[PDB]
Amino acid sequence: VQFKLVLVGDGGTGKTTFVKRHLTGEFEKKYVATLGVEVHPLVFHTNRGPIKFNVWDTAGQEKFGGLRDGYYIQAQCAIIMFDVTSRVTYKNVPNWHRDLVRVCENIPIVLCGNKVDIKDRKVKAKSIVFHRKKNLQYYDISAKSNYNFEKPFLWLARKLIGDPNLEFVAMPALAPPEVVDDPALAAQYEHDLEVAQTTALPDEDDDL
Amino acid sequence: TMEEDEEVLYKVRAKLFRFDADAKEWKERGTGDCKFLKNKKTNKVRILMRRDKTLKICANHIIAPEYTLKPNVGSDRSWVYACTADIAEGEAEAFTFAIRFGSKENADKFKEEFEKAQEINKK
Amino acid sequence: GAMEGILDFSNDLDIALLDQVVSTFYQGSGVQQKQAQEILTKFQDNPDAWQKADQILQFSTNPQSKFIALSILDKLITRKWKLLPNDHRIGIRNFVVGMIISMCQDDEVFKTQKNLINKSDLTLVQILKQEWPQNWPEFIPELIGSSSSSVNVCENNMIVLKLLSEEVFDFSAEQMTQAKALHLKNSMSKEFEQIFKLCFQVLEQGSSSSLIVATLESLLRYLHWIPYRYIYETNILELLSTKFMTSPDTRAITLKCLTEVSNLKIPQDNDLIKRQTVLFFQNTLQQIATSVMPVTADLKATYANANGNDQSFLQDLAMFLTTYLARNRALLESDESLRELLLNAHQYLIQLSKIEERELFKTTLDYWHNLVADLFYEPLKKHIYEEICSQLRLVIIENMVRPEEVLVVENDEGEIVREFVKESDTIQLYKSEREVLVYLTHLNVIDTEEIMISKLARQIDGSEWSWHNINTLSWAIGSISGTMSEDTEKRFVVTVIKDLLGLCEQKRGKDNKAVVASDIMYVVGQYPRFLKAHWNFLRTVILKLFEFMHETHEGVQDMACDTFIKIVQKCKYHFVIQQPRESEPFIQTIIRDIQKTTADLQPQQVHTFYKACGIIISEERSVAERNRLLSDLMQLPNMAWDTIVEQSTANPTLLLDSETVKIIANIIKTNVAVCTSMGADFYPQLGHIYYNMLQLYRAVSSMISAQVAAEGLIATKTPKVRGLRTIKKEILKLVETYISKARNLDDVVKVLVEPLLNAVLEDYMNNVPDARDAEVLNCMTTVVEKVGHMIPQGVILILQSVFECTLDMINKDFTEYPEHRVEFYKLLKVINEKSFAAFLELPPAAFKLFVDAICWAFKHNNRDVEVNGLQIALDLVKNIERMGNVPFANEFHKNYFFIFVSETFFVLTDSDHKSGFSKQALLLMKLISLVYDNKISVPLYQEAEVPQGTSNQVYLSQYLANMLSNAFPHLTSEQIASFLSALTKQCKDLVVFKGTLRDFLVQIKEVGGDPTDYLFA
Ligand SMILES: Nc1nc2c(ncn2[C@@H]2O[C@H](COP(=O)(O)OP(=O)(O)OP(=O)(O)O)[C@@H](O)[C@H]2O)c(=O)[nH]1
Ligand SMILES: [Cl-]
Ligand SMILES: [Cl-]
Ligand SMILES: [Cl-]
Ligand SMILES: [Cl-]
Ligand SMILES: [Cl-]
Ligand SMILES: [Cl-]
Ligand SMILES: [Mg+2]
Ligand SMILES: [Mg+2]
Repeated sequence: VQFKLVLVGDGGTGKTTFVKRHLTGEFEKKYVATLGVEVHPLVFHTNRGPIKFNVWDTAGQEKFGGLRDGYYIQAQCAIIMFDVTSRVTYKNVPNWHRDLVRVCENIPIVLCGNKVDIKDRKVKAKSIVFHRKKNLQYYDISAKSNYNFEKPFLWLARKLIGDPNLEFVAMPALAPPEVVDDPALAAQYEHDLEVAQTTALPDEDDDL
Repeated sequence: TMEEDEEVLYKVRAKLFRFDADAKEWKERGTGDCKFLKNKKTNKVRILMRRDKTLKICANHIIAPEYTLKPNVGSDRSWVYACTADIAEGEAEAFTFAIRFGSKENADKFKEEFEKAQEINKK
Repeated sequence: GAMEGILDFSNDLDIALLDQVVSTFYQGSGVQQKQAQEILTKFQDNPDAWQKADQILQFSTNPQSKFIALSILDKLITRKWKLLPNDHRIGIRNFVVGMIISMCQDDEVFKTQKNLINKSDLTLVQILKQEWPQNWPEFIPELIGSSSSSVNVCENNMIVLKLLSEEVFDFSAEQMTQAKALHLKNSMSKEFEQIFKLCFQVLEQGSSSSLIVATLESLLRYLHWIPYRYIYETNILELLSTKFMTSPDTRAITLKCLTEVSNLKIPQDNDLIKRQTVLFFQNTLQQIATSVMPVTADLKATYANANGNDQSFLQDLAMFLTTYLARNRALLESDESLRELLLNAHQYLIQLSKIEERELFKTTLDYWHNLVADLFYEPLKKHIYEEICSQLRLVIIENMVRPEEVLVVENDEGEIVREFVKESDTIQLYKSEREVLVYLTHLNVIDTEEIMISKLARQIDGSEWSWHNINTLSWAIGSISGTMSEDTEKRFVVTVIKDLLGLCEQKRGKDNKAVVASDIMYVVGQYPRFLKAHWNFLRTVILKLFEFMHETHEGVQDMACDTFIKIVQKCKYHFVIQQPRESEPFIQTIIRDIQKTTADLQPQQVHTFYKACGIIISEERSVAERNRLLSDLMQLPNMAWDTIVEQSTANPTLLLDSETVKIIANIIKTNVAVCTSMGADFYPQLGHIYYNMLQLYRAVSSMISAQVAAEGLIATKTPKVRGLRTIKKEILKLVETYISKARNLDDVVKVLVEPLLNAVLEDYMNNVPDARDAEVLNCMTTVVEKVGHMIPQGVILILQSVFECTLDMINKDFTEYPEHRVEFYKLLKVINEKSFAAFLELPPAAFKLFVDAICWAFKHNNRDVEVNGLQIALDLVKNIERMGNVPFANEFHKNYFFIFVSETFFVLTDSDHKSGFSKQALLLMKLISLVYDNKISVPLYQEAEVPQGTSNQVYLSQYLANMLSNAFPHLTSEQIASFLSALTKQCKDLVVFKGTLRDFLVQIKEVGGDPTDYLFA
């Protein structure tokens, strides 16, 4: 049970960060521009079984755009991303939407305003109305604070499966191995752990 | 959930990191409830941690007696330790984890519970 | 591997191999998919790949391969079309047109290859943008007639025309020059008579075809721009509002067309167009009631079930109703035969407003705001809508969302907890709901109170009790503050307070107590006028807040402190005076038991409490009693401070106690908090600590340096050093806070500034980069802003201590030291504004670094740096101009004028700094106008370069033409000359100047741009 999802939007808006948060849990602080597209499988467990999104994380910079709308072929859903701290990224949302729906005429689409954790917000809530006439779902999100970070996939899953009562459920948790190697017998243990201890954890001012 | 046969010995909110030695940096693996779960049939105690909202497992391993909690140079509310068999993402893997808590008191409670669970597992 | 062979253009393209590469990319996975992706991208990017498109289109068996071939042509067409000889352009045009016709005439391909045909249609439209109509005058006549020979071709032509209209009217503003956009709009306008003719005929002779839908899709685009007479003087409105609403497969697009019609601003003197605007609405609503659902339908349940297209339909219905009614409801308000239609339409909106969907609710809420604002002002209208407004009161009161002040929330496991994050989206939704409910309250204050008062009774008597119900009710009650008479408000608020208090006495458990406590706090904090006039209630409220500060729930404690602040910002006077029936002013009672009250609060909540007392205390304007109140308030931190300083200097090694460092930070934080609310009045308390505080700053600074030297840079990550640096940051923050609000600037300069700079500047300059606090730059910014004009030597010292060393931290990349970056350019901004003489006293090598630092700021994508960098450049140019014809200014222009012009052009044209376009254009306009206003007194050129006596005007145009010719070699000389001629003529006219720049940015993206485009204005 798998669905192709294309993710589009201006460069630097947070598309790859958002995907990596969902894939691995990490928060990537650096901006490494995507070159063309990167495809990542992404599985969610629901009360209706597992759902798999094949996430086509496309490039937002024009000089890295690769195949451009060629990536959209046979997409079954999409996320359009912009950055609420950068008004030009919202002004370009109609352009990304135009290219997308010319290729995918009848798919569910989420519009996402990212970086709502930043205090100096430039694209205010009341400005954001593009989704109304285009029948897109909209969410304020933050890949950094994870505010609403699950909502785009939960909404898409409800639309693709055709069940508005679909929910994410706790994945099964098998009993883990009981016989394990002593790591302290592994020789490189002393060097490997010292490096870990003397590399500071990031964001020590955060609440967790 | 595969947790119905277990007793929650201890629960605490936490953020889990794994060390990426290629990049020599810590990377977040999940934030949520860290639970010590004692299987009522075998009396074995595991750490099980799920992410908020997605409920996805970011830690699943036995609290082995061989493991040792060590401090991190930057934090008075964290522990790092080597784990040799975590199955959060499928087949058993080794990681250097770091786990951070809301306060130094929580971190000290976690260490005392971690070691209590190690004693339980030695039986 | 084999896939790479398609990249070898010295061999014939293996078409079967291309199709496998494409298949691997689209249908494969993992490493093979990723390798195929790189190969396809390189193939697509080969500048000769378009020569293969004909061959791929004829021989490939993979529709995706043909899509990609068309992408390759699309790049050619939109970009280098004009270099091709005419035979090649005619040829490409012919086989694109021929492929489209061929695909449409094969019924199976027309049905199964929509993606590929749509892509071909778009490709043809790109050709039209290059060629039509000047080199293709017969296209529209050829299109129209080819439509009669085939149903499929006719339908597809509706797609071509839809895309053409989109490209010329909806998406031209960014993608074409002003002149080419106008050319193509006039061309489509000239030919639209024939186009509408074809469109209308198709619509008359059909019901539910794919051809009907496609034709209506094209009409939706036309309605953006076409003359009104095509809508109101044909039969098309009757067709849209009746026939095409009946069938579900034309209903969605027709509703969208009718929404576009509904927004045109009609000629409002014409009684017949008005009758037609009424009629198409009557028809549409009649179709909805009989074919879709009656007005009584539960749209909330319908939307939640989410059958078929029900959600999109209900979204489109809300948009139609709100659009039409916001524009035209007055047409329905006076004729009594139209009353039922007006009210049924609004009843549909009432039902739509019950749907559980935030974005749809906001859409209807926007309309309700439009309606009730009009009923509030417009005579004799509100009675029409009494029943609609009464229903709406219920909907909004029952669906209030959580205001910003309410800090307790219900999590996913059902527990009442402090909120993890602020929610800007719901905070805004609350404010929108309050705006509407405020208006609704004014429209019928009795109905509003009755609804709220009876809802409250069913919370007390338990019959409707729940967290959601007491919450939405309390939030609604708070939101209408200011709508009632003080006498009705008195009875209303007295009733609500006493009832809510009784609620709190009754409910057992932490969770119900925290819920009802947050609701009490929201309500009382929203009604300061009532509390002002009723001391007995204000006192109980404040004392009740102090009770909440002892609760175990941190959300309740936090909210009590914020509510305290909120009440006292408005009611402070009734704490500073002595009340009749009270032994002493309440401020003095609060100060006395401050240890008792705050005993269970965390430090940052204690600091908020002190800031609140600082608000009360600054209400007292007799200087003597205020300084005594200040002294009284600061007793516990001053006592802790006095102890700390006698021990800290008796053995400098008592500061390694991490608990002592925490106590010190909280003492300073208490001082910051009090100083924040008291401002200039804080000066006596700052005087009590100032010299010992700066000595502590020094002692802490030495420990930090010693720790780094002994342990390495990693020491800056330790809890110990971070705690020590928090003392330094909080000390800088206190001084910045005071100086920002100070009124006696002589005391600032004569008492504060000199010890400050001695304590901080050298420490900053002589620490290693990772130990430097960006807060130093922030504090210095406030010093320069407030008293920079009184300390010119201090400003020079500030520059020398921070300029070069901070620049060196931030000029290897755009990412390191983000706080220093931002504070650095804020400081340079204020110095350049207020103390520009300090830059004149830089040695020329350091002034050169200043220019480098400014242009470096241009190149940032971070807005705080970029905006300040462009402002500095503007201010510097103005500073230099104000000096007049003197050696420093003449040398500035010879050394730096063309650096600023070319660096500004570079960020304008490189497509990576579009956020700063307006300020860049402003800066460039200022630089060019300097030369055309002859404000630069010396030649900008060298002796020999040009004939002596040559104007700077002539030389500027020649420098810029050469610069642009080498940076954009694909422009012709005439394009560059016309652009510069326009740009220089327009340098007093910003909006026109900016348009000429945008036209240039279009032309550099293609070959063959018309130089006469720059004559548009
Ligand atoms: N503050 C904040 N920063 C974010 C957030 N999401 C992403 N970022 C940062 O913004 C940048 C986003 O980078 P990417 O995710 O690579 O951007 P992208 O949209 O994938 O860009 P392209 O791949 O070029 O299209 C990174 O530096 C992130 O760390 C957020 O929610 N809040
Ligand atoms: Cl906002
Ligand atoms: Cl295709
Ligand atoms: Cl006409
Ligand atoms: Cl007052
Ligand atoms: Cl430079
Ligand atoms: Cl020329
Ligand atoms: Mg990316
Ligand atoms: Mg086992």
